[PDB]
Amino acid sequence: SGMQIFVKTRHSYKHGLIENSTITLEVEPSDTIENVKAKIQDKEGIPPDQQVLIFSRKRLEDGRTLSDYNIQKESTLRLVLVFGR
Amino acid sequence: AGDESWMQREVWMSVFRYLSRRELCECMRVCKTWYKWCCDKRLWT
Amino acid sequence: GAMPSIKLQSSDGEIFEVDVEIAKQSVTIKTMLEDDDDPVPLPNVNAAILKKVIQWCTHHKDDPPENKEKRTDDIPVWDQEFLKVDQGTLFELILAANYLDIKGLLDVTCKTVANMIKGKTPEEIRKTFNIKNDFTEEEEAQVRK
Repeated sequence: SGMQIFVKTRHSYKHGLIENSTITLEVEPSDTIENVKAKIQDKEGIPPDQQVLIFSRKRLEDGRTLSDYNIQKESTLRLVLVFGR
Repeated sequence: AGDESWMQREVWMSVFRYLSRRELCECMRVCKTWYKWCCDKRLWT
Repeated sequence: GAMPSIKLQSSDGEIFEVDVEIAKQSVTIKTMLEDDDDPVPLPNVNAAILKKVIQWCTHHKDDPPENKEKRTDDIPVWDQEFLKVDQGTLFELILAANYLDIKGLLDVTCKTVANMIKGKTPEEIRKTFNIKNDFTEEEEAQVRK
């Protein structure tokens, strides 16, 4: 799939107890942040409207690509789980 | 307080760790969600 | 001169500068510093909640860090007055202290809520937290078996 990046999480979504874990995603440099969140929903079940992703202390806006943030192979994003609406 | 969100679940299950066996047995009667969170094999050991 | 500090950015946008050793009461933040001098985003903690977190950590600045019987009557007097806030604020204080992993702040906050359940009927807990009774009459009998 081109690249593999890492997302470290700290949330309680699986069973109800907060916990740390790093997950691996297969990505393209062209992939949009929406697509990255959709791939997080596939393995984690968290809806995209409840995900916020951060790279190097910068909040990643949806309609942009990973190359726009220069998110390369084996880069690490941060997943913060937030409230619905 | 009675919603079935991940926020309500993280809070009350964090709270249920500080409840004794007596206060847990009275929380199971509040609502259907509390009954389910109070009946997990981690609060009774 | 000054001392190393870190900036935290609430979900609302407000940025809070906190002394590092006070911030390292949060193990979640302590690990980030162990591994850009822009603020660290906390998109799950709004400004009011983060304001009260910093307040709690500043007051417990000089405190040194069980699996026994449960006690909830041992909240220091300052924390009890500080935790006289609405239910929603307490619920968000447990969320923030859990995410930031501040054991002391999560302990007093959950014990505060636990004290609003102690000695109350299930009906009294419902009135306290405005929880509706989603039980059917037959379901409320099986629970009481």
